[PDB]
Amino acid sequence: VHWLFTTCGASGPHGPTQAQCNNAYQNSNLSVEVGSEGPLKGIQIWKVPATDTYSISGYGAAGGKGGKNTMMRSHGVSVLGIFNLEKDDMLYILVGQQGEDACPSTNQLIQKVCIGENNVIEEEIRVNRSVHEWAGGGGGGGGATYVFKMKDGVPVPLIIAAGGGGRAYGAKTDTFHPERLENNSSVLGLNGNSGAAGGGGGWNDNTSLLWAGKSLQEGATGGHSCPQAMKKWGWETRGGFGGGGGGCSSGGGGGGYIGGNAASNNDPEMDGEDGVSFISPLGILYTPALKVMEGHGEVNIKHYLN
Repeated sequence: VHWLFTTCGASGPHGPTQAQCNNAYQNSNLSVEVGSEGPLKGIQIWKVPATDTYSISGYGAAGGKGGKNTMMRSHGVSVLGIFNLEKDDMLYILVGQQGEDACPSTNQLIQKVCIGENNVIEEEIRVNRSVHEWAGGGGGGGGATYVFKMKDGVPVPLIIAAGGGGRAYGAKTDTFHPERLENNSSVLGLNGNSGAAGGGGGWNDNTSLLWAGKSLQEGATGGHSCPQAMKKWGWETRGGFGGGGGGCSSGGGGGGYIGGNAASNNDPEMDGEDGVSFISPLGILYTPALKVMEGHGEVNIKHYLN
């Protein structure tokens, strides 16, 4: 007996509708309520059937790829906890969505960049030393996966499994930074830093920049693409639902409890950072967090024996 929560077929910066999850879950014994407006839009609400110890395995989404798809993407993080839950408790489950890949594109000039038939960016890096005009090509951050409850009206996080940062346009490494896992509620769950690309959204912040991933309590919408990339040629690479940041040349930050930082400038080699994961101090971590998801996130819940 288990319950498997998916994106219900949704992708991109916005989460699924009620009808998408109803369709996705028609063959299983899983019923959820999905809000249609406000900060809870796209978050799946599930009723705990019995008082028991449960395992809640959360899996964040991967970040997007950069200016070539011949690079590894930053995989989303797994966080596996056990929790005491009471019958009829309501769990709020946001399944993170993959950060958008920069390529391929519908635009003629951006596709030529994608297959290496347009060297404007390389030329700008050569003649000039930075990318100020031909911005774009970095991937969006992946959304984190959030599992939380309500306590006297205030949201309380249980599991947050971080999203991967987007790859920069010019990324050429297959290595990543270690997983950060927080478990102290006193540590503020803030957005990551935004620069040209968007920082990842955290758990609870105030987001003003269109390209920044929104924090969970703001509704966790993935960030828009960076303004210069839109202004120059419409290169739209967005973050995934769950707080992913938009991509510029640099990659967007992954969502999390604390969002991943994007580079302060538009460095075409600077990946977005992965977000920071979280486990409630009242849960128990079953095994170390690992980066494992190449696409969208997911949540698996079951009765926990032992």
